[PDB]
Amino acid sequence: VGEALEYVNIGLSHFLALPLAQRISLIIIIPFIYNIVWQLLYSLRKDRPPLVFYWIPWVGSAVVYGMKPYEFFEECQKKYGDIFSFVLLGRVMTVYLGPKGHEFVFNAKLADVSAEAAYAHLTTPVFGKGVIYDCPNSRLMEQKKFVKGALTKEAFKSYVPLIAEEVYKYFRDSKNFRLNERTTGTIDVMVTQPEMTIFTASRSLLGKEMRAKLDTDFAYLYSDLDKGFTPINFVFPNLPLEHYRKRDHAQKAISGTYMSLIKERRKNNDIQDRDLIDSLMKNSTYKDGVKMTDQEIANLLIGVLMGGQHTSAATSAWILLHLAERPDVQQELYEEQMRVLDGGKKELTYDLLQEMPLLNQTIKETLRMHHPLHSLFRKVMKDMHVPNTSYVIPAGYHVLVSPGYTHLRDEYFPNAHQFNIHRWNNDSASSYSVGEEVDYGFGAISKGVSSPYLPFGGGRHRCIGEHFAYCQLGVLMSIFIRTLKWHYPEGKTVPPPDFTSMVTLPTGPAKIIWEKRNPEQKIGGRH
Ligand SMILES: CC[C@@H]([C@H](C)O)n1ncn(-c2ccc(N3CCN(c4ccc(OC[C@@H]5CO[C@@](Cn6cncn6)(c6ccc(F)cc6F)C5)cc4)CC3)cc2)c1=O
Ligand code: HEM
Ligand SMILES: CCCCCCCCCCCCO[C@@H]1O[C@H](CO)[C@@H](O[C@H]2O[C@H](CO)[C@@H](O)[C@H](O)[C@H]2O)[C@H](O)[C@H]1O
Repeated sequence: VGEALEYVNIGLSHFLALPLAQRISLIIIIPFIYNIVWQLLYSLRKDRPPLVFYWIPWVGSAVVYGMKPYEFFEECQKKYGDIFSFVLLGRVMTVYLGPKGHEFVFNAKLADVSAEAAYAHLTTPVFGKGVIYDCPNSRLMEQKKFVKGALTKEAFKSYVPLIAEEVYKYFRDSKNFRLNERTTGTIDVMVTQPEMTIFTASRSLLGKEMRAKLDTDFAYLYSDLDKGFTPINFVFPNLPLEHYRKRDHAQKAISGTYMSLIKERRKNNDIQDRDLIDSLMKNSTYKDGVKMTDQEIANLLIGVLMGGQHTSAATSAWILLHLAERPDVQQELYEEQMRVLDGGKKELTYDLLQEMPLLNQTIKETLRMHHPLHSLFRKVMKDMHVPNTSYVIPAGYHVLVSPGYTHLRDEYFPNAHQFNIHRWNNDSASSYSVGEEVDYGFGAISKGVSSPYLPFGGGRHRCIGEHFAYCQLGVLMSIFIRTLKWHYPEGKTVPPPDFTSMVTLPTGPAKIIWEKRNPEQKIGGRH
């Protein structure tokens, strides 16, 4: 026995004396073996969801999850049911699929899970300090209340002619169109739609000055910041490379530009109700009396604009891509436009937009088939018991909810991979609570989150951009439809999504051919 412990020490001594070829080998062999041995032992636990088996330690199932997460989820669901875990670049992700998973994650108690712990490294290096996920949840709650204050029906009534003007200016001036000189052409929708999205969102949310900045070489800083918004930040939020230096420079340069305008407005008492900058200047005091700083206001503007940027641009790209092979839908949308707008002799308004159910259904169905965020995360902060099961999700795990997966299940949407706006006949609203409501600090929202359709999430982290997105996408598509027909180049079809980008944007290049419905039509104004 004691003789055995001497040979332990002797063996530790011969271990250290191995050739570095074998020391390195054992430094790879041993973690690999322990990994398999640990999973086998882990698979015995009754109080843990099944864990997806994986060969490479730390890396885990990262590759297949990034490649095709919904296909990854469907196979895991067939072997294990609706709750299962997998490891992901160092973390254990516990997936809860379906409406009860929406309920488990979106309505989790604030003490149990943390969104800022999952997201802060993704967003803080892009947006700046102090806001969104670089702050306590109750600060986020009031930030959402401040922003929502500029997102009112009356705000939407004035945004509509502004967004319309921007769309027409883009048809007139952009290289991709020039409708006054060309009656047909080919565009890449991942080129045109990010540009149309930033032009229209700038003009309406940021205001006339910040929109004017985009006609200068200042627009290059927006490109730099936009490039810093990448899921690489989940792993490498700060690397001493040039990518990160352009991003950081841009955040300072852009937030400096907003602080410049904010300070000029306050210095001149020029604070109105024009844009979200005005609104946050008048309404950014937290409930404990602390005011947001001009730096925090500008970082919140960056965040709101940048999140809205990627979700909205991806969605209008998909709308265009689904309609390019559906000339029947384009025709039906065109007729609705002629009826609602008296043949075009009525100007588009926010209220008339609400009388365009097929247009809004087309947005709604695109968001069904293309949730821009396939996976939403929380870090588990206290152990969580999974109701009706033996499972306990321990602190340090992550929970993963995926309403976009349920969007594509035939159980809840018959023929789920068919694009059919008519599945929403009589139900064209962007969403609506099926019953009771609750207020986390930014307005009463649906208490239950068991709806199989959840493009905007639910609970305390629920989107507040839904009506701005519909207003923006609504004006934009109304004008596209009334102005152009479009179709695919020959043999091309809807592309598959890129599930490794920030949003589930289409795999490019994704080109459509447009044509003027009225070749002789000319867009006025000066260029
Ligand atoms: C390593 C080998 C490699 C090979 C090649 O496979 N590989 N292997 C694996 N993968 C891989 C695997 C998975 C992924 N990602 C999964 C995670 N996704 C993701 C994206 C965004 C997320 O957003 C978090 C918040 C929520 O709200 C937002 C956004 N927002 C809401 N409304 C408007 N904006 C928000 C809110 C408020 C604001 F004010 C602002 C905001 F922005 C931000 C959360 C999750 C990205 C894709 C990527 C790659 C690989 O590439
Ligand atoms: C197609 C358009 C959009 C979709 C599908 C969408 C989706 C979502 C989802 C699913 C969440 C919840 C994330 C989570 O629970 O982890 C969210 C949150 C949020 N979104 Fe959007 N969004 C869209 C557009 C916008 C726009 C246009 C804005 C701003 C103008 C915006 C601002 C926000 C904010 C401020 C939050 C709250 C983040 C939090 O509380 O953690 N979104 N959105
Ligand atoms: C006897 C018949 C007489 C008929 C009288 C008719 C009165 C009509 C009154 C219209 C009310 C709209 O008036 C005003 O609209 C603006 C929108 O630009 C709103 O402004 C709102 O959106 C803007 C733009 O994001 C934000 O900067 C602002 O913080 C927000 O509150 C005002 O909060 C609202 O007060």
